[PDB]
Amino acid sequence: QANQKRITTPYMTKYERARVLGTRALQIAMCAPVMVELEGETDPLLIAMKELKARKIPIIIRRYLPDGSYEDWGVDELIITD
Amino acid sequence: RDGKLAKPRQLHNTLWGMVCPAETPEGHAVGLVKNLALMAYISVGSQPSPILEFLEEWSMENLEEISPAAIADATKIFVNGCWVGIHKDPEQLMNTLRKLRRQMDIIVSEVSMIRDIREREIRIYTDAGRICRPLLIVEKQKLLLKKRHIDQLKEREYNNYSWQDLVASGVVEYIDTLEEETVMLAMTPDDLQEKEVAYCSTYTHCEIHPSMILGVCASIIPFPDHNQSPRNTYQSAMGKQAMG
Amino acid sequence: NNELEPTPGNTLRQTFENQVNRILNDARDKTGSSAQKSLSEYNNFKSMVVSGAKGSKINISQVIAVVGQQNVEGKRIPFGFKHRTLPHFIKDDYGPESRGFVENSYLAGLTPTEFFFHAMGGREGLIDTAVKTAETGYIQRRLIKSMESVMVKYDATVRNSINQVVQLRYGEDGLAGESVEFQNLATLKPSNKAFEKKFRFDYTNERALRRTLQEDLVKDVLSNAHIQNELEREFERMREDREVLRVIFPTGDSKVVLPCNLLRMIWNAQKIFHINPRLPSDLHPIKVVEGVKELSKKLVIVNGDDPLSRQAQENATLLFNIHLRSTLCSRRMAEEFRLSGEAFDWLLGEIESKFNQAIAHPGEMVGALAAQSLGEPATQMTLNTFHAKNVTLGVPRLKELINISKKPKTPSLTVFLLGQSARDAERAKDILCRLEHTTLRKVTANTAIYYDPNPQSTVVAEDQEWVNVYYEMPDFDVARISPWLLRVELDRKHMTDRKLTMEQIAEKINAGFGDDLNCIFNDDNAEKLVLRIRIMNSDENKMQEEEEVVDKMDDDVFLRCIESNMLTDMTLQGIEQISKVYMHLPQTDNKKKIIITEDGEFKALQEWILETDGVSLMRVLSEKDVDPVRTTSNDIVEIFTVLGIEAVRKALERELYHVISFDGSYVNYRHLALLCDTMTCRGHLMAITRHGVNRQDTGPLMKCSFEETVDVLMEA
Amino acid sequence: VGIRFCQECNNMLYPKEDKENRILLYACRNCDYQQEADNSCIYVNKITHEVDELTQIIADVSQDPTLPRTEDHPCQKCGHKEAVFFQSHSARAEDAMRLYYVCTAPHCGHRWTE
Amino acid sequence: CEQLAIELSCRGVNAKAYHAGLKASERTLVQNDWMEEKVPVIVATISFGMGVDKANVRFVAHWNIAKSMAGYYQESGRAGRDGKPSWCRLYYSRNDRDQVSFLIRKEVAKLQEKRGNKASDKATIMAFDALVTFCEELGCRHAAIAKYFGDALPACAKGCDHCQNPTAVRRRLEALERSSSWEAHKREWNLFYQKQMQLRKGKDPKIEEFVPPDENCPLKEASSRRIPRLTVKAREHCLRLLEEALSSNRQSTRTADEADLRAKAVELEHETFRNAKVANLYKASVLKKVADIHRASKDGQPYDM
Amino acid sequence: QEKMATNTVYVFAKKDSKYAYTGECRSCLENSSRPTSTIWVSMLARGGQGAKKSAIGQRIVATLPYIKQEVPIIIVFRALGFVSDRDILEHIIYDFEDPEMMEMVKPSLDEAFVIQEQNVALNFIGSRGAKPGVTKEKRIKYAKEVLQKEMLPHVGVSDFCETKKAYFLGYMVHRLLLAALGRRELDDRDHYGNKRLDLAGPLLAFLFRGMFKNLLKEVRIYAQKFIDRGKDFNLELAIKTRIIS
Amino acid sequence: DDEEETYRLWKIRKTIMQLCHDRGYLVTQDELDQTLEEFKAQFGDKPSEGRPRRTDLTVLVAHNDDPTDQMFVFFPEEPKVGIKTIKVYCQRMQEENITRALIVVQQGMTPSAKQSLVDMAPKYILEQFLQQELLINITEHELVPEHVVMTKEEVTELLARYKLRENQLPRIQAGDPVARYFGIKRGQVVKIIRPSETAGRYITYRLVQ
Amino acid sequence: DLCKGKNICEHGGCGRYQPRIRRSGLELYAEWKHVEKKILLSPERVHEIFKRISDEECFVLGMEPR
DNA sequence: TGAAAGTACTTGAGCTTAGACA
RNA sequence: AAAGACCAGGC
DNA sequence: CTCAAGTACTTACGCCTGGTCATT
Ligand SMILES: [Zn+2]
Ligand SMILES: [Zn+2]
Ligand SMILES: [Zn+2]
Repeated sequence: QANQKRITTPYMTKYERARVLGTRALQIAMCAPVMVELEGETDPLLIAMKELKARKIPIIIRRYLPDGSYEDWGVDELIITD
Repeated sequence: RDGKLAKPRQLHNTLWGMVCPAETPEGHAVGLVKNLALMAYISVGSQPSPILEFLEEWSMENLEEISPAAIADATKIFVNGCWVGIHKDPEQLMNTLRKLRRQMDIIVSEVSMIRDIREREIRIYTDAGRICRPLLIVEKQKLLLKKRHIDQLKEREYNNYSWQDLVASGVVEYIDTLEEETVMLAMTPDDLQEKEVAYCSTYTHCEIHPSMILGVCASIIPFPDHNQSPRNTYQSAMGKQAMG
Repeated sequence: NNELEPTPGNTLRQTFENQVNRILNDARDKTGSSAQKSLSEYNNFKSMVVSGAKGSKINISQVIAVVGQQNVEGKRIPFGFKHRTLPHFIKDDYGPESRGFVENSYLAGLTPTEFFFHAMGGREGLIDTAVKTAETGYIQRRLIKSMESVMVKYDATVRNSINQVVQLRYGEDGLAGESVEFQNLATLKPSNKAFEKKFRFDYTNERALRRTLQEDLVKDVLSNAHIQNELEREFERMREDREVLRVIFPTGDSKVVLPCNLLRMIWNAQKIFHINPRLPSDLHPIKVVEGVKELSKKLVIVNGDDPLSRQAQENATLLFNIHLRSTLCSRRMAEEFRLSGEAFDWLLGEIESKFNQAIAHPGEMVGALAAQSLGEPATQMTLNTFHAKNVTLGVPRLKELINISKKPKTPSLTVFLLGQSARDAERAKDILCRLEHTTLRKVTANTAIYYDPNPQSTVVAEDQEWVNVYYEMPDFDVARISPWLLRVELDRKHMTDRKLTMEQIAEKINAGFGDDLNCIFNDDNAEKLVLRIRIMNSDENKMQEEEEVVDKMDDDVFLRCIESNMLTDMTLQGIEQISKVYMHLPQTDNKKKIIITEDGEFKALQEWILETDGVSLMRVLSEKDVDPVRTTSNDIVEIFTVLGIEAVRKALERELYHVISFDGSYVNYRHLALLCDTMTCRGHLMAITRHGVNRQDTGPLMKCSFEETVDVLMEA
Repeated sequence: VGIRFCQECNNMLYPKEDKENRILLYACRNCDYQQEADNSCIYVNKITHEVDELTQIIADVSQDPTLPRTEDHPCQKCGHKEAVFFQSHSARAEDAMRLYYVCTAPHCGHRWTE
Repeated sequence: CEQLAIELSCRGVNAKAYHAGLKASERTLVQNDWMEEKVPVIVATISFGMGVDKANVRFVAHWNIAKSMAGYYQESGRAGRDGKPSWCRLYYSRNDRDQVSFLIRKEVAKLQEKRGNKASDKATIMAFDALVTFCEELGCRHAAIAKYFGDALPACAKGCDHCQNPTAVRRRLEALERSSSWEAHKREWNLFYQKQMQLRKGKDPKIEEFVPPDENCPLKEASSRRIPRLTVKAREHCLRLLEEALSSNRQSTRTADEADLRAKAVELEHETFRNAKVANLYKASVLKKVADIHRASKDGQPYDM
Repeated sequence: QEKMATNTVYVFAKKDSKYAYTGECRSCLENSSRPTSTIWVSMLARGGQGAKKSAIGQRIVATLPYIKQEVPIIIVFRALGFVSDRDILEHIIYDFEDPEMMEMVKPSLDEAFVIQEQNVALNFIGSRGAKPGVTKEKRIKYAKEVLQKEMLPHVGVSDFCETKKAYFLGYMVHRLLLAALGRRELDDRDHYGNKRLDLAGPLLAFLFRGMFKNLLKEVRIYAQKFIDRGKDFNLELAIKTRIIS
Repeated sequence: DDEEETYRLWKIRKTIMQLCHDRGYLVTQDELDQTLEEFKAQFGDKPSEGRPRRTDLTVLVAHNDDPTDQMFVFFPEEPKVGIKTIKVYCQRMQEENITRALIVVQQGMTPSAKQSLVDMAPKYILEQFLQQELLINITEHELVPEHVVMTKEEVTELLARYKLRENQLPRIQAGDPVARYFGIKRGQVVKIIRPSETAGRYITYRLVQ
Repeated sequence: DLCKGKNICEHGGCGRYQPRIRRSGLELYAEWKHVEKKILLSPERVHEIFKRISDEECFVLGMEPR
């Protein structure tokens, strides 16, 4: 669907957060560039967690509606519950 | 074991003294695998030839000679399930049968005699597989175990006097489950035989010791009557797993 | 000596056992209380019990005072032998020692008979434990296999794999079951006077305002009529909410489950901001009203500006909005909570944040969660539940509900009474007799077939006094009548227990058999109740018999067949399929009548209700003086055939709640609702078995994974 | 109430109506035997089944050592102090916990209910 | 008709039907084309008493028994209009006659209800009973036919089951008796009971003869039929009993006189008749009131209304 | 190994079964041969089929081994040589002064009205066997052999034991009627007096009986194979110890 | 007795008027709440051989939206309805131009009667109601929630809102007692309003098929 | 359910009748009433019967021809 | 030695009825 | 050393 | 052309440890 008329909770679900963090950490562990500045951090999990806290993860979530349509939500657009 | 029927698995009243109440496996085999009590003995089997000959020699009536009008008052006689005839004086017949079993003249102690008074049937079983345990015989309110028997049993070494001679003296008696039906037992003589506020006076047998109801594994439990029955069962199961 | 009068609905043995068990239970309870009252504060059993770490009060009772009565299959120890428990006891000994009551405690040690009875009780417990196995595992597997694909989609609608709508919102409110807690409405079940005293915000006093509200705000509240009008509008809206609650919650149950604890959060706001209740507050009540109105808009379960969306949102948040307006009332804020402006703003922000956190996350697999949350208590439910009016409970009842059993083991039906029948016991007995199926054999002392060639001969001597008068009026005396007589004796106790009279019996006989039967009976003055029945033949020729022996069915054996039909199929009173009806005054609030008095309070009325063994709902509801609204039955299929499918949804919900909450355990309403909906949503009653899970139009791979495998794939 | 057997082939008799004399007859169906009926009743069915258990109680029951016995209730015939008592000892006995007493001592065999 | 036609066609025998809510147009064919061998076999109930009695009628079978000997012979006469030996067969069963009679009864009933008692009322019954006996009797079929017509009894040979085997047909008749002696059960019991008691009713049910009250009936609503089989004689006898009870109470209570007792008894009898529905219940209530009056007299107080 | 005691009469009642009360007796002959042949004697619930039981306790029905379906008890009694009803009743009812027992036996006597000869009763039983005999005498012989040998073998097997068989069958019916009247409680299946234990002795005996029978069968097979030549025979090569061992 | 039959007739008539009112047909208030005494006085007490012969108990009502369609209720006097009764009833329907009618059957119907009922779908629709089924108003039961029949416009709005196809909705069988109460045919949608202990009010839509 | 009650085949030609098919273990018996009876319905005969079913008829039968 | 509950198949009953008005 | 059967046992 | 009255037919059961055994 378009950027307007999006119907979905703006809060990011726990499942979306979990999969986004896992995928990002896998990417960072594959030497993907890191958006946020790290300070002596070698474990991709916590680096991805701090990216998520910094709204810098370069992933948009493809939310499939039951009718077959979909909505695109950037990670920064979604507000983290935690 | 997969069957969800719970009735066969339950502990029946008939298991007293013959099968251990506590010792049983836990799982799909609960209540279906039973361990034997300390005093329980399985009937080995015997030919009912002498019993039939004695009964014929003891009057009674063979089935071909009954008048069907005279069978209602008489009491039917069963030997190993076979209907061999009727008898008109159950008292003396049962008394003589018990006396013979006590003296082991014609009927071995393994054979059992049952008198169903209300239904007028007398059943004698000599077949194998019957479960039975020894019990002391009580005449009036006194045991037949006297001081001389115990004195001789203390002397059991180099006396050639053993349990078999005690059985042959008519003091102890082997009673199966369906003969236990017609018997009246007491816990201990020094408690239930002496006169008190009248509860019963027709005690015909007395238990050797009530702790004989337990099996092998359950007999190792110290103070098992102070325990919850599930804990006694758990210990009876775990005792087989104890190392030594 | 037969002085024991049997209680109604119970036999002599049943009431004797009930009285003995009552005495033994009273003794055990008294001994346990006596033992516990003697425990010193240093006693470690008492320490464990009061701490709740392990053990119970009955554990201490069995340790010290009395082990208690031992039961097998819910009854005292049975007579395994010929009317005796053990060979050591006399026959027909029903005393506490013979039937299993254990006088000794574990510390004292059990007697050998008591030891064996305790062994039997422990064997029963062990059998139950080893059975708490395959069948409850089967319940778990069947439930989830029915629910494994049910999911909350991204529009928050709960749908299965086919995208069919199971629930529009999860749990009917769209909230996750983790963050919700128990709360009290505080607007349900106060008196009208107390409701106004607590929620009106009376500004006329002008002195209490100066004490609760700041001096500056008092003049603003008093002077401005807009403030007063808006506050009165708020109170009117709260009264409407109170009426809505009283419609929603009969029985006056104020304990409700809601996302955020408003009272605890108000208290947190008090502590955080150092709120002093002794001082007047600076919080303007109109600011409270506006804050509540604005906050209610940001709590969104249904997203949309459509009127349908507006109504769906209002319904989804209705209960929580009512509670929010109740707790955040202006008078409550000014009187109890004393919150300040910053505290109130923080409270609104916290409410919004907590409610937003409580919203169910799309993608949550609520089907499997509900199935596992419903089957988990089944591993704690009594398999062989025993606990008259016997009702199947626990795992067997759960199997009956889940499998949609055509024939329940204990199908019952509760009856409520409208008029004076509810209050007066005589009319209650009248309704009970009109509902309980009574055949002739239930009221006949004995039946005899006599041969009476002449009716005035009267081979029975006692009848000659009264048969002659019926046999003297024109005709009906001799000729064209069967010489074979069917004489029936009626039991007076049964005759008057049902308030039945001979004329109604004769009317039923005439209706069943027509005028071709001659029915003669005594009067109520006679000490013994008799009824004479003959056969009437109109054949006046009676020559050569015309060889009627082809199927003549001679009058003797014909009368025998007629007597059998009378005794088995006369259905004198009540309706068939109703074996017996129990009548009692319920002391439990759920079965009592609750009304709203003139003061608006909830009063629970004590009225007679009827419970039946066997069920026929359509005719029971049609009977007079039977409440057509509140009369329900526990069996589910008949409600489907009678009251529809939504009634089945509600009734199945209630039955599942009863079978789960009977032990005292609690399960969130969302899982019960999800299961009941997934069963009653295709339009018919979908049982949770291979017959109904595979009847859905799902994928063959879905069906093959569950109990059918090869056959489903073969068909596909 | 009871049945009567044939006198010729020793079979079972059945009730038969006499059309001429209007008298109840029992005629065997396997032969031509016929006998007059005295009781004039055919079928008796006691639904309450209140048959006195004293007839079904056997005197030798007093020999039972497992049965309780009391000194309080004497016999009515011989006045013997000793008596053995027991309950209905039967199923389908409606609701009855009453006691049945049998007098001990030989040749008495008396049964009474209180 | 449809069931036998379908079963016979499935069994091979080219069957068909005459009536079935169809129409002359929708059967003219079935019928005509039956003469010209286009349709070999056609079934009907009573719709074949006409329609060109042809020549080559090979057989006439009765799946169910006819309505009478006259009816059976008039069906069977639609055959044998040649030298063709046409063995006409009748299928019989106890269940069938049972049904036929039950409806012949229902017909006779309705007829009498909307008419009076005629010779035909019993004529139909005894004709059907003659048919039953003929299918149940033992002997030559031609002899029974002649006996029913009163003609000379023919000692026929090779013309009926009786003359073929002197013990096989007897064995079949004996086995008929041995075939059956004496929520699904309710209808079975009702049918068995009504069928058995129809045997008790027998022939010529009739017997209504409701005699009107003669001249001076002291009965309110005397000419009433609300209670069946409550002829006026029974009613004024019950009133006689009521007046006797009232006179006994008058003697035992010493009230005014019996002149008002006449109207009092008429009122009591009318009230009892109104409260009652059937003769037996009416008598029960009448003597119940009499017993109540006697009890009141025994106690001593006057029997107030 | 646990098992029901053989040769004992038991009465049980199933809830939903066609039989209201079922009496059975698992009978074995002195342990000598055959495992067990069980005979059932039962009463049929409550209901008829248009010409039968419509009253107090109904017809008693016997279930013989190797008979395809039920057979009425009185017919079985007549097949034992007791044609007159009074003899059958005397074997069944021991005291004629009891009318309740007599009325309970009443419906069963009605069914056996038609059959009044021992030979026709045997034909009735013979026609209900595993395979109906082609001729009447074969059926009669088969039914007589079944009753004599394979029905209640513990009572007797040889010839004139038919009177003892009749007495024991009457006892079974009497126990069934006593249970129906409630004068005796139904036997409980868990009563250990009704249970026998097969120890090493009986178990190995059951094994060895069949194994030695198979050894004899193999000896016979080897003999018949080796005697068709007619030369001679030697046993030592005809016995395989491998089968038993 | 006869008084019991009079009570049955009064209860059945009252339930029929409530049913007609719930279907949108014009029913006067006094017709809804008719006392037993008022009914007995109006229709003449005893039905057995009395004034109310179960004919003249017929109810003629018209819809609130338009009076043309009307609606008409039948009380056959026959214990079972055959072809002739339904045919004469249909003849009356055609003469009176009415299209919708009910049948209140005593015990049951012949299967030719049911075949004739299902014969004419478009011309005249006839719904068979048992005598026992109408002795109570199932909609007044506490278990039965409030059912509302939605028009095609409301169904279209509902489907467009949730982007739902018809087959994706929960279903309710046409043989459901509540569905029969409102005389609903296959394809319609019912709006169910029931209270809840978590939300307070919940609305469910069930497709009729 | 609808097609089981039609014992005759009209529409189209082939006005001959239809036998009942019974299964005894793995054997199918084309039980003719009266037209040879109890002919062993060989799987070859059933294959020949099914091979001539048109695609439209089998699609109507519920099984997609492709 | 007991022992379980729902569902997919077959089969086999079982029913008043004929004329002359559109 | 694969695949079965049986037995015993733990939670 | 039913439908209630029967007969076959099908179900299942949490994980883990080990031992033996006959056949392949
Ligand atoms: Zn005779
Ligand atoms: Zn005495
Ligand atoms: Zn064809």
